[PDB]
Amino acid sequence: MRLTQGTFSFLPDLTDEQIKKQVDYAISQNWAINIEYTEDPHPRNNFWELWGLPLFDINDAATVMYEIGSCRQQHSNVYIKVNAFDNTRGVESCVLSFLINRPSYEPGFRLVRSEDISRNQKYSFHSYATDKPEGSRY
Amino acid sequence: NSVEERTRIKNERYESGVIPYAKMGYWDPNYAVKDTDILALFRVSPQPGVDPVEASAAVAGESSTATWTVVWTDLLTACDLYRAKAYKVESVPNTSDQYFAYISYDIDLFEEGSIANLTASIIGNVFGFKAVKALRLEDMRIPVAYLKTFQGPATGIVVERERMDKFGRPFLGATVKPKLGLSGKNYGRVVYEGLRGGLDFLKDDENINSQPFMRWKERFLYSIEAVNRSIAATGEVKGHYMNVTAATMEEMYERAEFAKQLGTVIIMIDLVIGYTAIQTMGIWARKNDMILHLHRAGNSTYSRQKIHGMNFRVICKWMRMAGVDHIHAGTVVGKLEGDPLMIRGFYNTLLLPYLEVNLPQGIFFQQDWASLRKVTPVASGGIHCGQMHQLLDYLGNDVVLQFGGGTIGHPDGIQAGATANRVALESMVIARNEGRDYVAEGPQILRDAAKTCGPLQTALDLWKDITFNYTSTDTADFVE
Amino acid sequence: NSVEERTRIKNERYESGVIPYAKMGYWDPNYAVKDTDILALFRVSPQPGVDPVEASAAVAGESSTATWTVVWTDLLTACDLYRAKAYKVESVPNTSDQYFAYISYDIDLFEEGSIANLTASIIGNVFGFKAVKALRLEDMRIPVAYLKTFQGPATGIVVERERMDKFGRPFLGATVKPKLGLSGKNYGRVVYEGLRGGLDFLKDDENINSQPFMRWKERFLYSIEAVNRSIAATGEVKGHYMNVTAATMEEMYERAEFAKQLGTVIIMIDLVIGYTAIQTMGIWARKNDMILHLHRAGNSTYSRQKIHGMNFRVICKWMRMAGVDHIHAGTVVGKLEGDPLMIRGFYNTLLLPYLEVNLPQGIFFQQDWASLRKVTPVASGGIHCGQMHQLLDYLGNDVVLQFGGGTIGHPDGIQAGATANRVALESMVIARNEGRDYVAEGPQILRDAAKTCGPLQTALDLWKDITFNYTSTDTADFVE
Amino acid sequence: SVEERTRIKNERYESGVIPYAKMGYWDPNYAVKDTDILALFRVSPQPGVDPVEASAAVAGESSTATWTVVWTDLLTACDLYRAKAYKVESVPNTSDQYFAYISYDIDLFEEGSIANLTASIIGNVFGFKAVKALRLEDMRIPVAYLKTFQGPATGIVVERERMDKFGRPFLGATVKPKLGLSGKNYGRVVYEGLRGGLDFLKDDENINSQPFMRWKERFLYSIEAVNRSIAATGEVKGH
Amino acid sequence: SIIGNVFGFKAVKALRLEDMRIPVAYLKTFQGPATGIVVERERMDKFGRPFLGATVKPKLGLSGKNYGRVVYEGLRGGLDFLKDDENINSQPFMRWKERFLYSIEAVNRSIAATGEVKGH
Amino acid sequence: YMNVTAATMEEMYERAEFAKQLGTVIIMIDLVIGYTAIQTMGIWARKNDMILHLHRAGNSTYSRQKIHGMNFRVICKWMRMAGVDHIHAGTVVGKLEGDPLMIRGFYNTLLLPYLEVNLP
Ligand SMILES: O=C(O)[C@@](O)(COP(=O)(O)O)[C@H](O)[C@H](O)COP(=O)(O)O
Ligand SMILES: O=C(O)[C@@](O)(COP(=O)(O)O)[C@H](O)[C@H](O)COP(=O)(O)O
Ligand SMILES: [Mg+2]
Ligand SMILES: [Mg+2]
Ligand SMILES: [Mg+2]
Ligand SMILES: [Mg+2]
Repeated sequence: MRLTQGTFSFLPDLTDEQIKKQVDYAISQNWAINIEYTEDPHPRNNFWELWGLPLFDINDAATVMYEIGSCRQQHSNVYIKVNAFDNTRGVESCVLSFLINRPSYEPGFRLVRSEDISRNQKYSFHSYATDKPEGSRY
Repeated sequence: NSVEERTRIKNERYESGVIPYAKMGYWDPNYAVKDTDILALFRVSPQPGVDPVEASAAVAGESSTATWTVVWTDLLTACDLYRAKAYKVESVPNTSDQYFAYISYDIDLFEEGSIANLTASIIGNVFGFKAVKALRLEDMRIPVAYLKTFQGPATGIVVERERMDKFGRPFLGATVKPKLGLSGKNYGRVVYEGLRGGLDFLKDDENINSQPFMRWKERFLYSIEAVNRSIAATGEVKGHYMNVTAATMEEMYERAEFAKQLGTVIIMIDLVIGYTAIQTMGIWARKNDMILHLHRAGNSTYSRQKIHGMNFRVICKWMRMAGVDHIHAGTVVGKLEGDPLMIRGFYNTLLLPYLEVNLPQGIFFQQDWASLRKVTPVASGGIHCGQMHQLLDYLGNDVVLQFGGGTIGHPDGIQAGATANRVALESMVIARNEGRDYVAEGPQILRDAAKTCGPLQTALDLWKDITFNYTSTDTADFVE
Repeated sequence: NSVEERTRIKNERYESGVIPYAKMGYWDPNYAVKDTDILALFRVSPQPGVDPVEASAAVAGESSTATWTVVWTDLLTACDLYRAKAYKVESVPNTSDQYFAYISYDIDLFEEGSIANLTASIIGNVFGFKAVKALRLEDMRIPVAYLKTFQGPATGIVVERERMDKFGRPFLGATVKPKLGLSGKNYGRVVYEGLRGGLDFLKDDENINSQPFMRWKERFLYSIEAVNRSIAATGEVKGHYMNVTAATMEEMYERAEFAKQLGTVIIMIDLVIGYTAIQTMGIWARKNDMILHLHRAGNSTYSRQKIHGMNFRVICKWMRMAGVDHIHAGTVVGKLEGDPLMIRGFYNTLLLPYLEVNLPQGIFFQQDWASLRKVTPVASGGIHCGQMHQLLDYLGNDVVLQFGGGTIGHPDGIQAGATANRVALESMVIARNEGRDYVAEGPQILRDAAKTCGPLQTALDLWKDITFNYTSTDTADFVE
Repeated sequence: SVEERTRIKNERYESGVIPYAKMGYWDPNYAVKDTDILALFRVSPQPGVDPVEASAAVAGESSTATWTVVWTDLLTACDLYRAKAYKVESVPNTSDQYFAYISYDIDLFEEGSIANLTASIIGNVFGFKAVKALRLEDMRIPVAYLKTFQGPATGIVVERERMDKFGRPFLGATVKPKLGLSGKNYGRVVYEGLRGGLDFLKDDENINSQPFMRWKERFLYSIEAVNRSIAATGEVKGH
Repeated sequence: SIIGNVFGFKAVKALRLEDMRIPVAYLKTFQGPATGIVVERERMDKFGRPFLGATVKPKLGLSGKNYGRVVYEGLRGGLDFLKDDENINSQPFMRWKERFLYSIEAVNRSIAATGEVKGH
Repeated sequence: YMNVTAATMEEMYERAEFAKQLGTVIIMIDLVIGYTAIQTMGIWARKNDMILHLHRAGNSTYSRQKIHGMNFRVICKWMRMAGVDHIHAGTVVGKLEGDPLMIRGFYNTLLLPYLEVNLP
């Protein structure tokens, strides 16, 4: 399956040129940019791993593209995403998040159901990738 | 002859009898507005022979402390303070006998945190006064000190995006159709197909509560199954607006608690439940980590006609204060009324932390929102993916675009309809972000994406020339 | 090319695309109305170029099962049954492009006992449709089978008169003034003086809830002291409408329970709390042997203009169903809008067990009330005892005549004002009962009573020439 | 390493200690807003500590600062949330003692919470080594923040109405001895005091429930005494 | 009794309470610590060393989500605990429930990452 | 079908709630509990997403004799109104009374949305 988290995941995997244009957009809005990665694709895995610190007050897209390449050398077998953050009062949140790397094969999720009171059930999303330990998932 | 006759008030102002409202203290063109005052702007149409200042002073009086004849009991109170003041009366541009009346009300007139009390004064009786043949409330300045007595949105758009893990684009949704008649299991089918095909949300129709053709509990149960199926299928957080609208507060609570127990991220309510049930739900939603969608059912009964009623921007203010997380706010290009500049005013009222006066958008008061959370506007009704460029331009990035007929009417099925909308959205967002003139190029941007998306090709072929071009009823009085 | 393309519906009605609402099943001039159907009459003003039947069919469709494009999911339901039908479309007399549209809705479309659900369908979205530039809901036929799912008035006028031990005359009342600013102890003073002087009731103003100048508990406490003082002074049952209107249901309940604990015969609520809180209070009032007065705050925002909104007679029906015991319904001769024939329709809708069609009164449907209890109409706002003959004639015997300014504005004090009103009322009632032409003789009947009632003499001298003569906005389309 | 390469080189958000007065907490040109909470502190700096740095330390450590620079500031609207010491003055007739005026944005505080207000204003700053003494003298609580609090349950106006006593002070008395009296003896003292002319008497602050007298009998005897005194005088009385 | 009024007496220009002897018979009327250090170490399975912790910074202004991030990074990096700042309760910039929800996610992420009991 | 039939309403509720807690799709009640307990259970079953089976215990005391009592079709109407989801209605060929045409009437009364007069 295709993991459709991220702003552009119904479009094909973005080229480096497409990614650079999104980085240029973020820079033009004075947003901070960071890079994160994970091998737990759970929809509520809120804290993907940090690739260094966020880049604040960025003038040059090439600095971001360099770190994207550097992160890919270590983690191109798993998920990598680019986030943009706006610290304007009343936002103070992520304002853009898109996937830049995916595993070659994502097996996706088992929907787990348990019987509960009357007709109610409890549900869990089990990642098939997480059947194996970190480092052996993808 | 008696002690009552002997102690009668001889003072001209407080002797018995009728005197004009404009001579009772309710007209003061030199009044210095305080930053704690509640201000209201009324569009006033006096009857023939009624003076514009007197009509304005009557509205001020009968929405604050006055009645029709003088009362001595005024003197038991700090009446100079409690009287509302019409302080500016202006001719409306391009009209013969229509006026803008600006009225100031002291903060102490109002119950803290109560939309019912605010509205009891501002709209309680004055719209039925014989002496004005029409009256419309256009805007209000809610001071920071009064705003701080209200919760504001339970969730707000910032926390909503965090719960959904969805940033940098509009949300997508769809109302399930037909409006009435579907069973619980069929409802769940539609929800599963729509979410699994690409929509972030679906929703109950406003009139889907609990009925002979479908009782509410099975709908909620099948709906959460559909939601969780779609989450497992996609890896996205998804939601369905379970409608908890009901006859009594106890029934609404029973439905909201059940939805909570099932683990829905989101519920909905209808404006027809009324302000007190809405405030009660706003508080419940904050307490229970729930996104609270407000459908504006019945709003157009008073909001449509320019000369009389309440402009929707005022309702936006009251519902933001009350604690809803979404409100329907127009599409411009769909089947329901929506002048683009009026809509811009509505969306800004819901989303901005601060508004400057902007007469072309119908924003008459500077409005500080006191850091109350932001309401997500909802664009819904008669829209389709062929308009995506227009929707992104008129309505912006912070909105739920809801495509009911525009998803479920797709000839290749509900999943195809959802996929068309999702691809159309992302294609338009990426083009906007790249700096492209996406309004001029929009039709071509959609055609290009359609080259590798059959569902979108089909949707464009079916609906691309569907338009809803009619003259607006609700329009500005000023232009840029 | 795929299985989705292969299984597309070829049927002309259910193939994808937009077709007129009048060809989707929502226009049927041969439809046979069932006695279980909910009927609605709309005044429809189409945009230029829109066909009157198509506009009417759009209203029917978008208030029942339709959306803007065809959906296959119709076929999962008994859609022929669930579609509403515009069944009669007529020109409104003396208009160029305005129509009466009669629309039928199956009983199964609606949640039992829910005003929120009924209104979600009938008024939810259709007033904002681009294609109609104006729309007004004029009347509804609520079938007996649906009425039986509602409580009706908690108390009703029959039980109310029994609790008060007051028969054969209107009740009297008065709103305390000034509207805002009085303390709890001063409120109690006014209530004591008014009741002790002859009034049956006094009331909180609609905007008197709980505020910096007076918190609610002291008002209720002083008010019940005033009431019980007045009962001991007169030997009559007396009451004060303690306003329990509040921001949340929990606060309203806290206030209603406290009023109950003090032993009030009566409380009040404002229409701005909204339908669900009102229904909740209607049930509470039945459970707790309480008269429930509804003030109609905000009603004139949608009820004033003939071309758009909701006629008040429909609100009368919904609030009678919801369980209120009083509702404000007009004076004719006072400061608020009130055509005499429209008012006659309102009062009859509230009080009669059965209504026949009466076009001059705006009663478009035969209405069986299914033995639901009767709502006491309330005549209030800008009236005085010099009009007593006109009030008894226009408004009849079953009403609360409320004189706020007309009591408290009396130069010799609040007791004198109350006494004037009470003597004026009884003098007029006895004259009517004796067979006298009390409308022609009314001014002389009042003068005769004034010969032995100083307070009445003074009130007549002060106010006898005060009139509120203005052209009505809300008027009939037919005459006798 | 990625961590090395992404280190912040910007002087202000580079790692390390900088004075609070250079972190944004000292601003003598700050425009005070009508929504700001203001505090006045009497600041006695340690020998060698400059009065402005001490006042900025108080401002910083009662708002958003810590002792070293943190990059996580940049995730927030930090310029708004930092409190500003906006005026420092020497105190008349003292050496080494200063008045520091400090402004705090209304968004720093939990609506209606004295615990939260005090947690910021007085939480930690009185124990800072760099000040040998510190006193909170006054605060400006803005109307917008005041409206989130109830204020007095009754208030003197309603109190006088309940007691039916206008135009003079109230009278009262604490029952004595402070401790040791029984419930019944408490009631005796209450009755005699109210009946002789006092509007009120009161339990002593340390009279709660103890081996010499449990609380319920005290309340029961006290209300008997009160109602005896009301019947004896025709006045509303209380204990 | 001990501190109610005596610190304001005109006749003493200053007064400081230095110590108290609380007798065993009075102490037995109090619960004492809910948990205590011994049971605490047993719950945490951490013996023979000090605990480590950290207050999240900046003191005020962070969102619930960003709070969780700091908590996750600190615990996963080696700390036994982190904590809300004393003045972090519920405020316009972050309401309390999202903070607790993100914090327990962060804690449980860190437990799974390390095999240690952790807390916030 | 877990039978929650009991002496008092409180005991019946205890048994129905426990059945609900265990996750049964279905419970039963006996007609001998009587109309008010049955209506109470019918409402409970709607509130708690439970199939409610009615055993017609005691029905034949008044339904058997043609000249006196109540025909079972009337009981079908009242129990359908009351909120039960199943009711025993006959086999024709089994060990209990059941004329085929009477049984058709019973079944139609329970199942149809509308019945026309059908004297046989
Ligand atoms: O009932 C309907 O018509 C809708 O479900 C839309 O269906 P479609 O998506 O099929 O048109 C919405 O409730 C309206 O958009 C409300 O109008 P507004 O947003 O103006 O309040
Ligand atoms: O606020 C007022 O104006 C009143 O208290 C009347 O005061 P007076 O008796 O002093 O006029 C009533 O609420 C109005 O009559 C309501 O209008 P309606 O009955 O039309 O809803
Ligand atoms: Mg809808
Ligand atoms: Mg009033
Ligand atoms: Mg003491
Ligand atoms: Mg701390």
